Amino acid sequence: VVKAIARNSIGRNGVGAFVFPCRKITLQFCNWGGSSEGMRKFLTSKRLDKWGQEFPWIQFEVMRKSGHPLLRAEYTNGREKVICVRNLNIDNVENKLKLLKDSDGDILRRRTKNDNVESLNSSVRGIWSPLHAAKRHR
Amino acid sequence: VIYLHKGPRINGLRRDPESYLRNPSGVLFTEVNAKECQDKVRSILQLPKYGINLSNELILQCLTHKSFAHGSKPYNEKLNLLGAQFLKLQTCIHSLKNLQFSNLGTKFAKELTSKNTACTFVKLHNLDPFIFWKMRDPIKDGHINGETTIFASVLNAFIGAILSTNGSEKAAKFIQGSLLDKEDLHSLVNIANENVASAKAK
Amino acid sequence: ESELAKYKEYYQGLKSTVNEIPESVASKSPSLRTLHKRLQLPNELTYSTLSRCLTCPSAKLPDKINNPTKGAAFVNTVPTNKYLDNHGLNIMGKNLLSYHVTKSIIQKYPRLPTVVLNAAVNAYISEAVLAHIAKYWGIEVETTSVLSRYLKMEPFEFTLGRLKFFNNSLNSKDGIELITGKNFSETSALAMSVRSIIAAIWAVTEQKDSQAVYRFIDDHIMSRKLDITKMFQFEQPTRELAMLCRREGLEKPVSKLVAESGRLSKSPVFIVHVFSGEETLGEGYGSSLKEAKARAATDALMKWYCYEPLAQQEPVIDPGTVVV
Amino acid sequence: KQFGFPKTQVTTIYNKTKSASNYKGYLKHRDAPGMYYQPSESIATGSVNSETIPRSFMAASDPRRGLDMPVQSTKAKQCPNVLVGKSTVNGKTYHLGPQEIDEIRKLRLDNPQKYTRKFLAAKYGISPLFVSMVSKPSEQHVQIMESRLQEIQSRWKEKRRIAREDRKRRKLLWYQA
Amino acid sequence: TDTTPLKLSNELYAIFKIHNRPYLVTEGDRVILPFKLKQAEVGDILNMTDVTTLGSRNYKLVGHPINTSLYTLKATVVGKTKRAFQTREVTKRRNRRVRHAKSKGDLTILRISELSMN
Repeated sequence: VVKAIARNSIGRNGVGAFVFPCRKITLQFCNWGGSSEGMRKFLTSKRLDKWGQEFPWIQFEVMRKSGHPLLRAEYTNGREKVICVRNLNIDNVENKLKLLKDSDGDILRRRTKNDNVESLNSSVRGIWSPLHAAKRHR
Repeated sequence: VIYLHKGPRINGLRRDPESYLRNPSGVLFTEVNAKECQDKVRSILQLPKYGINLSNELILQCLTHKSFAHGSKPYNEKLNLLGAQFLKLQTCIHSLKNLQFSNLGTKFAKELTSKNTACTFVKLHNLDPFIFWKMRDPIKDGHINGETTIFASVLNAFIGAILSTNGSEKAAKFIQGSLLDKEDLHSLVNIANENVASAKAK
Repeated sequence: ESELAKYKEYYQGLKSTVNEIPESVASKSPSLRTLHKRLQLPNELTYSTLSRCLTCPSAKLPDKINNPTKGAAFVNTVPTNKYLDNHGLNIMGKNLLSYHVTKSIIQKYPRLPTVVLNAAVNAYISEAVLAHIAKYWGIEVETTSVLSRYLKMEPFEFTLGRLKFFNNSLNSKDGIELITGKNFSETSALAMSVRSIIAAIWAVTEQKDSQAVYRFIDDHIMSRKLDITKMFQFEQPTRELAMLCRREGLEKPVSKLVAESGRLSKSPVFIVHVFSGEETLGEGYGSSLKEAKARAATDALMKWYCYEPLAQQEPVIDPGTVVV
Repeated sequence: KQFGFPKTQVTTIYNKTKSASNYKGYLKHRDAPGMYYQPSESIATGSVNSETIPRSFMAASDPRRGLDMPVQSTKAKQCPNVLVGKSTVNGKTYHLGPQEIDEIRKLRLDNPQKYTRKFLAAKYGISPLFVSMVSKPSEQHVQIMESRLQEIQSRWKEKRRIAREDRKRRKLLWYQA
Repeated sequence: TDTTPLKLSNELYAIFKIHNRPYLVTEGDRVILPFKLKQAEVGDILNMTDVTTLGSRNYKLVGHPINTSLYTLKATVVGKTKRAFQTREVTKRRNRRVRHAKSKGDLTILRISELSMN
């Protein structure tokens, strides 16, 4: 007799159709506040339009608040990066925005040496066994 | 001594193979013939029209139910399941055609994809003597034995077999033609309409 | 003038936009556009259609609004048109998912047991999984109130872009759920949305490219990892294997010790192989002899069921599950 | 042997007996370009792999049947039988008629303590399993047996119960694959 | 090169090399390169070229970068990112000056989308 075990599938984003990780970016600035100058300049100066043209799968919100200027991204996995861009020039802000768009949303993490590939798949060759080895030990 | 039991049930005791390899019609499972059954089934289903080609063994499998011979001989279940899935989609697209999306959650559509309707279709086409199954109590009406469900399974099993062998498009075409068609009058749509009318009356 | 009147007319306008989903308004909605670009949806699939797919059925406001004291308030959504919701679409999408996924599974594993197959299908297209997929895509729920939106003075475009159902405000506030039906659940709404999108895609492409929908499904749904070997749970597998052998033209299976080490220890190792004739069917390692024997039988059954033929082979229709 | 590829061990440049875990040596070892036969150093228990499935379970139209990869390394003549029933060693017998069965059933209901399964088996030259299949005992006897089992279980310590639970979990795990 | 068993097999692995760094992969595997890719943006596809070994369970076609024609191996660039920020301190043993060596290396997440014998 055979019975099922209720189990769910694991989504690999890349393999079938690539859904782009960055979904939304919020440009936040202040009209007062000298720290928000470079952000304000960026918003003004035709760069944002070009960016939006380049990346039509990201939505680009533009908000005004009293505090420091902010770049909060929003990713497919549900995580949210928020970069404060206080006192940065236009070009630095743009670089920060580029960095954000590049990111897959996942948390930052220490990797050990050669911790390269991350598989869900069972090994193509088996796992080693001392009884089934080619050269028997002594 | 090799006592093979050949009568009523003794619990645990093995039977003679010929005592459980016969349908309610009474034909031996090994003794089925191409000329006398599978060819007839093909002719009924009009498989030469739609470029269809099923194997004799496949046809036999589609015909036979899990209850026959304790699932020893190859039986329709997975095929049936597949056919049902395809059939429901096919009924939905038909409803959409006749673009509308407000004619799905309705009685007629349900009846079209129903088990009773499928059984009636099977009966009309006269496939009931060919199928292999075991009755619950031989001296009953038919519905008591779970005949209708088996017939529905057979209808869907055929569809699932067609899907497997002859592709999806071909299956869809077959569904449009033999079933789901007003010109035949013993098609699935007509049956569904009749059922609806009966429900209205009652 | 009066602010109530201003609010009322805004609400009316919003309701009218919901009823219509006018194409220009839908186009203006940035969230919809970004969703469209993200999924690489066809150009024939209009933005109005996409908005509709996000619109769940919500004809009449329910009786549970009368008392927030009983732990529910439905103040976010606005009533929808009877003949312009995601409901018919959703059903069609569900049917498509049930057909195509199942077919793909059968192609992959033509002998897979019925229960196991059903479980696999569920895994591929369960409601929770579908909801997760929708979240990943970026189908956000209209959590904000109508009044709040009016106060902010946001356009109707944004509302159209968001997912719209009777989402209960104060659903789990103070740690109190109300346990309402499927018609007020977020997960269900998200599932409907993903099915509705699929249905919309099908509607637009069917005449031009019939298999476009199915390749979209393959890309999104069938691309997900599922190890079918983890799905099984046998009971008395040796008996089942013997039955299978009887059914086919195979000799009776017997288990035999291939290799052995550490007998008379806490953790031995016994390798046993279930032979049918000289051919080995299943290989089974174990701490005990019995365990090893069991494992060999389970391995044999796995090899029987999870046999995946090549695409170049002619179709393999299995002879049903091994009824023990 | 369909294919005549050269066969290779999973070769290190270092001493494999002393440095089997050293990945660096494996990385270093280059071998000449072409096709090879690296037989797997693994049991084929969990594998759904096509090189692992036996030929009898492959379909008749499968190209893989002809190719020599499900290797019959073991030999059934050399291996000894493990937990094999007496029916499998010396063949199944279908000798008992209906009357004998009816008598057995009568006996079992009458006195399952006197006429136990093993005794019946000894009498009629048949298996205890078959006796069980044939005949139910008196339900009272079954109830008594259940009560005895419950009493035994109660008589356990905490530790023993936990061990039994663990054993049960292990058993369940065996049939997963 | 009779590459028929590899072609037949359902499971199949590759050992492609980016800048002589080997990465053993199947389809669906998620490679994490320890550097910033400049050539490819996110979403771009990489056709792997220096493939050392292509292996089944019991066979492998291994040697100098095996003829690409024989196979396909498409990775997708699924997010440039970084490692976690770390600050190890550098100082001598009777010296109050303690130089902070801040570090936050770049990563590129690839996903092996396609891997098959052509």
